[PDB]
Amino acid sequence: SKPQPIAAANWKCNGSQQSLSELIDLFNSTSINHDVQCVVASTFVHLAMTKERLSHPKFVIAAQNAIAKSGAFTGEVSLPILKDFGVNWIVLGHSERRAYYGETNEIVADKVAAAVASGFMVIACIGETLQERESGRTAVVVLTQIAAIAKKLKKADWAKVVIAYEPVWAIGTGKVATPQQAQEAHALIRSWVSSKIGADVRGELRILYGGSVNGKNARTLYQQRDVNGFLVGGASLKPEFVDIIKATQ
Amino acid sequence: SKPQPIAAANWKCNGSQQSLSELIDLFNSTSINHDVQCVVASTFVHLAMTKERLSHPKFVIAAQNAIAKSGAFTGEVSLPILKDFGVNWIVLGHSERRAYYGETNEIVADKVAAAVASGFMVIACIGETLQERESGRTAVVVLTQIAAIAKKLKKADWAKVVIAYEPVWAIGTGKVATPQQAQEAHALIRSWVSSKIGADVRGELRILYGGSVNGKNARTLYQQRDVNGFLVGGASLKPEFVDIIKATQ
Repeated sequence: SKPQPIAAANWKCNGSQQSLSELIDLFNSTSINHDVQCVVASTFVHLAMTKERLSHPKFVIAAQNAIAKSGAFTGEVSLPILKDFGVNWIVLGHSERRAYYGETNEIVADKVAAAVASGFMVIACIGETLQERESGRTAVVVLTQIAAIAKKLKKADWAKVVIAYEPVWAIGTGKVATPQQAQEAHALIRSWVSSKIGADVRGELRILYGGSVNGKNARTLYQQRDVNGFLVGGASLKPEFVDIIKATQ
Repeated sequence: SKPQPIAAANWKCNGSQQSLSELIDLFNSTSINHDVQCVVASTFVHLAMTKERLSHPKFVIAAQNAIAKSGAFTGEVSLPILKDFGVNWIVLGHSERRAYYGETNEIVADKVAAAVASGFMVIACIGETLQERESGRTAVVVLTQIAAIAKKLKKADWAKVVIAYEPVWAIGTGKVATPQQAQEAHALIRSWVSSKIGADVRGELRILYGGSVNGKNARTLYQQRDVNGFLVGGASLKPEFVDIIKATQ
């Protein structure tokens, strides 16, 4: 029925050597019996630790970002670096970066294209803000976003890409997002891929939900056709992240 | 006289485990016999490796940037996350940050204020573009920048500040900045500290030169009354860096 689920933990701009250890021991000791890809996206600074600490065979490490070329860009970290370092997963185009870091669709397509081409598994993020949503621009918005990334990939390139649909509109505006709402957004994406690339890609594609996921609503979300996992913010710094993996079958 | 110099290595967004290892080794084995403070600004990802390896008593680790607080900033690293990790030195306001990352005078200033609170040791960056110099906007430009830093500072805080003047008008414009030219700009900044904060601070202040330096030209520059060391780009990856330290005369 569904492709391999992913359980993605987005640690953001948080952490501490002591706290992150604790969790790592917890994750490690978790028992997972089903086919699931677990991913821990940590700050660049903590990659080393998580890298040589995560014992769990169901878990890989991710970078929350990068640039495509090494060079003169003080403060930044590129793919070549990451690649040498031993990280083959990366999250790009997250709403937080889109919002405060200059990240345009044109910029996200380039990062993505760069990453894939250099070998990386990518969790390319997309989603519409409350503004776009209320003004009836959800379909124009997501299709544009996913169109832009597509414009750079070849059909074969899809094997390296995952999509995380973020309900920006419902991310800290005081709104809720129902599973029927998630589903529609996912369904859009699925559709477009199916229609513009091939049903063969579409059926293999993973579309993650990047909204507000906790231990309770994890399953009700997963229970929906086009929800192939999650990209978790808050509950990923917490033990309930384990519940989140369990909820993916 | 002059205060304690700083020979600082901004590796920017570059390196592999190998090369960094070798470089560091050379650094580890270099007998620096004078009073200088050597600094190593590596990428976030290499902070770990550098931390573990840099044995030299005269060397200190530094990060190329950060944001003030922790939280929802996908892809970003915060003053707390660095502190925890052991990093107490920071380069803030770098030219390439100002140009391609929308870090304004206010941003830079804020970060600066932040890091100083957190008990960091900051090397804050200022400089005019070629456009600006060309139109004789040097003084307005360089002073506006330093002024923005000062507004947020307490007289005491100055003890943690290190000023780095980057002749951006010289960087990759087919321009050569002469010791004479450097000194004028360093002398200007000193003028402003001395006026504004007090002669005592001015006299203690360490104003670095962040233009294109190397084994040859380093000598001459440091000779200038108001240049208290260097913020090196390219050669900070090479064995010339050694030479540059020793140009600290």
